[PDB]
Amino acid sequence: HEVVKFMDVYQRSYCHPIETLVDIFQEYPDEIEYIFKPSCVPLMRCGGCCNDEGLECVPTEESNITMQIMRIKPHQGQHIGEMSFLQHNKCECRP
Amino acid sequence: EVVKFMDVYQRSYCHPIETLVDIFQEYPDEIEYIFKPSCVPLMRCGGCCNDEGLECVPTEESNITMQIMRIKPHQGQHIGEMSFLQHNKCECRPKK
Amino acid sequence: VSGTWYLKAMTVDVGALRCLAGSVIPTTLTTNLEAKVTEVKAVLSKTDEPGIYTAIGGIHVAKIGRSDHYIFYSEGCLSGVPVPGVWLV
Amino acid sequence: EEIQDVSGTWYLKAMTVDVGALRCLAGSVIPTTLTTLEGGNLEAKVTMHIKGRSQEVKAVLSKTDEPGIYTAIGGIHVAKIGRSHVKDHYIFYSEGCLSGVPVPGVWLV
Ligand SMILES: CCC/C=C/C[C@H]1C[C@H]1CCCCCCCCCC(=O)O
Ligand SMILES: CCC/C=C/C[C@H]1C[C@H]1CCCCCCCCCC(=O)O
Repeated sequence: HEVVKFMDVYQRSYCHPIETLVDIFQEYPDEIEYIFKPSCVPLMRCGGCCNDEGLECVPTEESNITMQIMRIKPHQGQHIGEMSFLQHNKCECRP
Repeated sequence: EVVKFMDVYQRSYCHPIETLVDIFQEYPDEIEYIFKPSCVPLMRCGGCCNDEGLECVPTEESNITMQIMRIKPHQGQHIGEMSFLQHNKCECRPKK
Repeated sequence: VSGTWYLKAMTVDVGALRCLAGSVIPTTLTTNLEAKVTEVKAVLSKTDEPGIYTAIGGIHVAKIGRSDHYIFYSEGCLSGVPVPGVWLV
Repeated sequence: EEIQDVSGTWYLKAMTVDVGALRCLAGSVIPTTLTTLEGGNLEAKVTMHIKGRSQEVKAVLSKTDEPGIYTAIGGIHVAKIGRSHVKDHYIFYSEGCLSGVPVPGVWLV
């Protein structure tokens, strides 16, 4: 359409879980000596806006998801292993 | 159930993804306004190039126009159409 | 409650207002439609009220949140320049 | 126009580097050359860097497994990185990479 109308913009931006591509080191910050492939993963996380400085968008339901990641210890060995990550399923704007 | 390696890799590789961006980041000289909503969904390059020497950046951009409530200090408010930049295509290229 | 509603009556001073909008969780929503939000009451219909809220225009209402949170704006908000209004939060 | 049907499962028939202790062969590559051989086998040349400076390795891959010298490596799974637009950028890994523990391997960059 020519323009995204106001209520559609509001609905699409308002606090909800959204696919976010997150660096594996952000979730496993002490595993910085490994190289991972891929180096980031797609995780549903609360995002968007609550449009009121009195409120933050925060999770109310979370789940864990396991993904196969190539974990490389350089000059040592490598393998695809399972890594667990936290996702968000439901969010709300809270004080 | 477990996400298989090739699926994770294909899903995470550098490409344009809907990203929620604060309008004040796009319109930093308009930080005296209040906008509702305060953030908008824009397709932006995201994900990984799986090589610390490469970065995921846009190769093609476009404009999208969105109705936003614009609350002007001491002058009232209205819905106004605001244009925003989107990424249509991305590449993995050298950092620096 | 989504759709266009036209204002029949509300417990508010329109004054110079042309742009009515906000984001609200109503206390009540009975039957026309009365809405109660703290307190403010308002009644609305799918039908018009000649020459009384006419500057404010129809009220467009949509539900927000993924499965009683509504956002709304008045037709009078649809101006190329800022107009007198309020944002009800 | 390019060689089609490279994505899928393939088995190593021959390779020009010693893959000794190796169990996990993987990488993300634009092949230097890819050739369809008479019979539907594929030959790949990839230009990499063994134990120092940079060399080109050839492999011949088949849709049929030969119970042979590459058994520890396992079947090679190949997929086009579809978000690398169109063309000839592939990701692959071998079955021997599926292990609870690190195993000897290479990642081609
Ligand atoms: C389902 C939700 C429908 C909501 C309808 C509420 C609309 C009827 C509007 C509510 C009116 C409140 C106006 C506040 C009073 C204006 C004066 C404020 C000021 O400028 O001083
Ligand atoms: C189009 C398919 C892309 C390639 C798929 C597999 C072909 C690359 C052949 C398979 C593995 C590549 C050779 C591995 C190099 C081993 C290096 C070991 C060493 O020199 O120490």
